[PDB]
Amino acid sequence: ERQFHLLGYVKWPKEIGFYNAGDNFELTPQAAYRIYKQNCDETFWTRLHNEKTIIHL
Amino acid sequence: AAAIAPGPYRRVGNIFIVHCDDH
Amino acid sequence: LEKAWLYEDSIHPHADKNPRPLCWTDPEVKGWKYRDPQFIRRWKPNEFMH
Amino acid sequence: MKSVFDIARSHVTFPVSRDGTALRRVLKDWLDYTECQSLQAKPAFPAELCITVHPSSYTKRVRLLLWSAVLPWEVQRGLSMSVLEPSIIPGMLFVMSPESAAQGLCFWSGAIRQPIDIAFIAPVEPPAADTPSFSELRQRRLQLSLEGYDISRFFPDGELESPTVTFAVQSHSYLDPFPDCERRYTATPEGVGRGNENVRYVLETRRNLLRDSIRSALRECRCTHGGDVEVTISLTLSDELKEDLREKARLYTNYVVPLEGHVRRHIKCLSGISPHPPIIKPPLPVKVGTLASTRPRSPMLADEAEGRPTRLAPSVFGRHDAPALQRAQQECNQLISASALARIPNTSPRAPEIPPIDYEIFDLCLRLGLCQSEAIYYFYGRIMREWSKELRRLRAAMVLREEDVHRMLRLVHDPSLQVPPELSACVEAVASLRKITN
Amino acid sequence: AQWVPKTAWKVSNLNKRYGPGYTHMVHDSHKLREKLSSRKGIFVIDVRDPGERKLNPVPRSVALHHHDLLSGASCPILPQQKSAAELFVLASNESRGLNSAAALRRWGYDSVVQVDYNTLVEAGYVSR
Amino acid sequence: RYRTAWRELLHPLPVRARKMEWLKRDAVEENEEILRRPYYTIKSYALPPAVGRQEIRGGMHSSHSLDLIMRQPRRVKTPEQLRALRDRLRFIGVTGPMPQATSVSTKSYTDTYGSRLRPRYPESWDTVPPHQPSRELL
Amino acid sequence: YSEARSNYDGTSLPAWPAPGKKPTYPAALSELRLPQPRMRKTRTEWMYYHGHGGCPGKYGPSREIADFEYADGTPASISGRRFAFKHHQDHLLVQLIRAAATVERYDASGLLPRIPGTAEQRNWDPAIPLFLDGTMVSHVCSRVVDERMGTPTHTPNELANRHEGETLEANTMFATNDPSAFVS
Amino acid sequence: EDMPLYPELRSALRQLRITTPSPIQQSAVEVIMQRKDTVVAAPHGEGKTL
Amino acid sequence: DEIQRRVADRTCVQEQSTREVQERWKRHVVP
Amino acid sequence: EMAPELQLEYMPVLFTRTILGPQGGFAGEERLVKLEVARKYMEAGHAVTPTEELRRGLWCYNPDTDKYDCFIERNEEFLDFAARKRQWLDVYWRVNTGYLLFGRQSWGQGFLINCPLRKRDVAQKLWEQYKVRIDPRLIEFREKDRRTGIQELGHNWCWLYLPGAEELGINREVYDNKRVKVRIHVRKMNSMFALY
Ligand SMILES: Nc1ncnc2c1ncn2[C@@H]1O[C@H](COP(=O)(O)OP(=O)(O)OP(=O)(O)O)[C@@H](O)[C@H]1O
Repeated sequence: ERQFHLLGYVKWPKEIGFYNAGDNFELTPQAAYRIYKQNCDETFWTRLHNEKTIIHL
Repeated sequence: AAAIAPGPYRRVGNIFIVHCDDH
Repeated sequence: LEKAWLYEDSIHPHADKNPRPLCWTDPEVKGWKYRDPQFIRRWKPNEFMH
Repeated sequence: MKSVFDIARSHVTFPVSRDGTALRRVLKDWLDYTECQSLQAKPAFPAELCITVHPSSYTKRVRLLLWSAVLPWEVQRGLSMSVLEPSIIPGMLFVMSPESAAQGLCFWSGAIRQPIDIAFIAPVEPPAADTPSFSELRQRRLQLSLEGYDISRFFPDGELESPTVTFAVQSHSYLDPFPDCERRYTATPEGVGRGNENVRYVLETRRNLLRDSIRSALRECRCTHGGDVEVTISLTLSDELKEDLREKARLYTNYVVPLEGHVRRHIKCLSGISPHPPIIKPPLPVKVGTLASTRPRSPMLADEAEGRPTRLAPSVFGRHDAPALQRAQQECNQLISASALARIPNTSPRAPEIPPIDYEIFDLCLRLGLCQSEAIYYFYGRIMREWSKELRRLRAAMVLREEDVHRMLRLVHDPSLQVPPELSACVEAVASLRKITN
Repeated sequence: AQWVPKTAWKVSNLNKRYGPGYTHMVHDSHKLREKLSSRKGIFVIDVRDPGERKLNPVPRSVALHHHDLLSGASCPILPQQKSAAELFVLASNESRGLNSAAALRRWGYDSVVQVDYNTLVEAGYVSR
Repeated sequence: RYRTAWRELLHPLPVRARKMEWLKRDAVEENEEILRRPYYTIKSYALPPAVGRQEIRGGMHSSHSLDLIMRQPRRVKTPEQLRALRDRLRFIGVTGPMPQATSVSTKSYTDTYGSRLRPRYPESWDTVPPHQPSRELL
Repeated sequence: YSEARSNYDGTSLPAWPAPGKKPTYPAALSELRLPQPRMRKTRTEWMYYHGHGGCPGKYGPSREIADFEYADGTPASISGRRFAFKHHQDHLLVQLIRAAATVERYDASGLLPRIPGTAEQRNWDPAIPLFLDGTMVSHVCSRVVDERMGTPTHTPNELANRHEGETLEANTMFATNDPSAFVS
Repeated sequence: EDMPLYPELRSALRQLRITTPSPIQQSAVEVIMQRKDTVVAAPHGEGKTL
Repeated sequence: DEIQRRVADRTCVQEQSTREVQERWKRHVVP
Repeated sequence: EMAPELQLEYMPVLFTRTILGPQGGFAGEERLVKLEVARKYMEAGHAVTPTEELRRGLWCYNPDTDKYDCFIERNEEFLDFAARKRQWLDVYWRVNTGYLLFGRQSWGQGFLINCPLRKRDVAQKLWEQYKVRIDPRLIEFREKDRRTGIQELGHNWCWLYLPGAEELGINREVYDNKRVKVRIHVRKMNSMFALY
C-alpha cells in the first residue's frame, strides 16, 4: 500500500476500473463511455481516444 | 465599558503553592 | 515449542483440527503525518444574513 | 485607455539611475495615474460568478467586469475616492502575496463612496489532482517556467494554467464607508480560509450581491423545502482577464522591483548614505591563498574558516623596555595593547552631513506604497524633530517652508491613508499656530 | 483597500540616528475640552508625585504609579476594551509621561495622549 | 554537512531522555514566567475578580467551579456594605471582654460551663472533635 | 449502605447533560503552557484532575469516606491515623490562612514593592522591563548563601574590573518593547 | 605609565634610574593601590622593596 | 497538460497548427 | 547631585577623543571620571579640563590626518548624536571583547549538551554578564547551528547583527559594521547554576 500511494495511484471503485488477473489496470466499458461523454470536446481528446472508447465498448 | 473602572480600589496580593519535584 | 507446526507449503495434515485463521494487526500503522486537503466550502442560504 | 503598460512604455526613456528628477517624474506620473485618473477610465475585464445549488443541481452565473489590482499602489488604494457605478456588474480583484496571505488579511473601508461586499476566494484543485504527485509536477513546471513574473509571489500553484482549478469563494464580508466620506469598517476572513496560504484573491463588488444572486438563483428551493439546500460560490476568469493578471504580475516583477531599488538608493542618498627595520609590524592584509593553502588540513575543519579576519595581527620583533616600546608605538602610530586598541577607536567625531528632508519623496512613497518602510525609517524621526522644534519656536514667539507644510497637511488629511496620531496632531497644531490651511 | 498595519509605522523607532529616545506636548484647549465633554467619563490617569497631586488636585482622575502601570497591577482597573478606549496621561514630567505611554502601549493601549495640568485647567476638566 | 553528520553521532542521551529534559526546561521557564508577575493587583469592588487576568482550549479544566466563582460578579458592592457586614462579625475564642448590647439574660457558653468543660462531642469517623482542650493553651 | 461524595458538602456539577444536547468533555491534553508539544494526559494527571492527588488512596473519597459502618447505621470510631489526617488537613488550611494574612499585613505596611521580582531576578532575566525613577552562626550562613547564590556569573574584568569598583551600565540601544521577542 | 602614578613618583623613578617594572612590581603595585592586605612574595633581588 | 507542456519544448514545428484548432473547437463547442 | 564625599574621588573632564569603557566617553562630553583614570586621560591627551570656552567649543581628534585639528561646537543635537554613536560603539566593544559563559548540564563525559542553547538564552546571558538589552531576532547562528543550536560543548560563536550603523557613520573604525562575532563558551557545570 505504501508503494501504491507513493507511485500515486488511486483505488477506484470496481465500477470504474480494477487490476485484473494479470495485475493490469482494466477499465470498465461503462466507465470508458462516461469518460468519453465527459471529455468529448476537450483539447486532448483525439481520434485514438475515440478508437479506444469503441475498443472498450 | 471603554472607561476606567470607577469606585474605590482594593489591593490584592498572591500566594504560592510550591511542590518539590526532585530529590 | 512443540505446539508449533511449521510447513513451508500450504499442505498440512491438520484438517481434522480445523485451524482458525489467525489475524493480527501490525502495530506500525503510523503515517507520520496527514494534512487535510482543501475543499470548496458549501454555503447555506440563511447564512447570508437571514 | 490609459494603462500601466502605457505608463511603462512612456517611462521606457526616463534615465533613473543617473538622475533624481527622472525618478521624481516617474513617481509623479504613477501618482497621477493612481489619484488623478478615474476608475471608469481604467481598463476592466469580464468574469463570471457561478452559483451551484445542491439539493442533497442548478447553476446561475452573473456577468462581472473586474478591475485588476496587482501593483502596490493599486492594492493599497483600492476602491478609494472612486465609484463602482457612475447586465454586467463592476468589481475589483485584488491579488495578494503569499507572505501577506499567511498573515491575517485585513481590509478596511478606506475612503469608499459605496458600501461594498468583499469575497475572499482561493484556487482549489479537485481531490484526485490534489495529490502530492501532481503537486510535485506543478512545482517542477513552475521551476522550469520561462515566464516573466516571479513564481514565488505570483500564482505559486499555476491556477492560471491549471485546467481543473476553480476559484472558490471561501469567505465573505462587507465594508461600510466612513460617515465623513460616503456598521463594520474592517473585514478579515473567518471559518474556512482562516490563516490559509491559499486565500490570496479578494473580490470587492456591490453590497449584498452574493445574497441577491443566491435569492434569484433559488427558485425551486421553496418547493424542495415545502416537500435543506447547499450553495457553492465560485469565480471564473476570462482569458483576457487572466492575460491581464499575468501581464500585471510580469510588469511588477520586471519594473517595480528595480524601481523600488532606485527609490531605496535615492532615500539613502537623501539621508546621506552613499556606497563605496622597525621593531613594530602593523596589521597587514592576508596574502592570497593557493589551492592547498586554502584547503583545510581535514574535511571537518572546513567550517573553522567561516569567520576569519582579512588582516594579520600586529607584532613586535624583539625584547625591549617600556620606554623603547612606547617610543616605537608613538613613531609607528600602532598600539601594542589589544585592550588599548579596542578601547581607543579611530572614528570621526563630527556628525555626517545630511541634506534636508524631501517631503515630496516622503509623500510620494507614503501615497504609492513604494519603499514605505524605508521612507518611514529614514524620514519619520527627522520630520517629527523638525516639526517639534518649529512648534516650540512658534509657542515661544522659518526653516519649515509653507509648501512643505501644505504637503504634510494634505498627507495628514488624506482619508485614503492612515498616519500616526502623534504626527497628525503635531502637523495640525503647527498649521493652526502658523495660520496655514488646506 | 488593504489595511496597512499599525506596527508598520514602528520601524521609525529603529532609527539609530533619529530614534524617539536613547511626544504629545501640544493640544488645543477647545478641542480637548469638547472631546472630554463628549466622552463624559473617567479616562485620565495622573502619574506624578503625591505632594504634587495634593498641591494640584484633579478630580475624576485615577492616581496610579508608573511602576504599577508598567508591571500590570492595574489591568483589571484598565478599561479592558483596548480598541475604543482612549487614555490621558497627566504627568508634570514629559519623561514620566513618555514612560507611562510606553507602559500602556506595551499592555495594549495605543490611544494614549499626554496632557499637562495647565492644559487640563484651561480646558476645564479639573474644576478650578 | 560533515560537521552535522559527525555531531549526529555524538549524543549523551536517547530521544526519550532528551524529550524529558526539554519538558524540565519548559517547567523551569514556566516557573520564571510565574515569578515575573507583580506582587499585587489593583481591583475594584464591583467588577468580578477575573477581569484583568493576563490569559489546549475549549475543554473543561479542574478549576471550572473556581473560574465560575471568579467570573460571577462580586457580592460586596460597596465599602458601606463591607463594613455593615463586618461589624456584625463576632469572635468567640478571642482574648478579652465582649459587650452585651442586645440581650442581658443571654449568657455565654463559657459563662455557663466554665472554661475547662466542653460538650461531649459525637466521636466517629465523620466527626473528629478537638481532643484535649488543655493542649491548645500554648 | 453506600456513600459516594467527591465534595465535603456532597454537591457537584450536573453529571449528565440535558437530553439531546452535546456533552462537555475535559481537556485531554496535558496543561502545558506552550502550544507544542501536545501530549495526552497520563493516568496520574487524570487522577490529579478528578481530585485524587497523584495516586489512589490519598486526598480523595477513597480515603475520606468511612471504611465501614454497622448494619444499624452506627458509625465507626476515630482512628489515630484518622486524627492525624484531620490534623494534616488543618495544617494545610493554616498554612494557606497564615500565608494570606502575611500578604495582607505586608500590603498594609507597604512592604510589597511596585517592581516585580527581586534584584537577582531582574539582573538575570531580560524579559522583565526596566523600572527607572542568641547565635549568629545561622546569620553568617544565610549571608554566605546569599553571597554564593546572588551573582552566578561576573562581568569579565576586561570590560569592567570589579576590583577597582568598575561596573557596566545597561546598554539598551537594540532592545525591544514588545514581549513577543521573548515569548515566541 | 599604564599604572597611575603621581608626577613626584615619576621623578623618583627617574632619579632611581628605573624604567621597566619587575614581575613582582607588575603584580603587587596594583593590589596595594587598591588598599588590600598584600603578601609581596618574590625572590632575592627583584625589586621587592620598591 | 503536463505531457503537452513537456513535449512542446522539443517539438518539431513551433507553430500552433493543430493546438489552435483544438482550442477553437473547445471554445466553440464547450461553452 | 552626587554626594561631596563621593565627588571628591571624581573630577569634571571634557573628552577630546572617543574612549570606550565604563570610565570613557564620546568626543566632547563633560563627564565625572575618577581621579586616576582622568589623570591617565589628561596625560595621554584624550581629555582636558572643562573651561568655559572649551564647553562652548573644543578641538577634537581628527583620525583622517591624525591630529587634533577638528574643532567642534558642543550643541544639543551634536551631544545627542555623539551619545548614540558612543552607545553603538560601546555595545559593539562589549560584545566583541570577551567571552560569553554558559554553564549547562551534559550527561557523562559526552561531547554535546542536553538542551541546546537558543537565541533567547544567548540574549539572556548577554544581558546578564554584559548589561546589554537586545531582541533575540538580531542573533544569527552558524550554518552548523541553524538546525539545533549551540549544542556543541566548548568554544562556539554566532553572529549578532547591529542594523543602525550607516546613519551614525561607523563603517570605518569597525572591522564589520553589519554584524558582531559573539564568542561563546559552554561548560559542563553540575553545580547549583545548571538549571538544565
Ligand atoms: N624595575 C626595576 N628595574 C631595575 N632595577 C630595579 C627595579 N626595581 C628594583 N631594582 C633594583 O633592585 C635592587 C634590589 O631591590 P630590593 O631591595 O627590592 O630586592 P629584595 O627582593 O628586597 O632583596 P632581599 O630580599 O635580599 O632584600 C635595588 O637596588 C634596585 O635598585
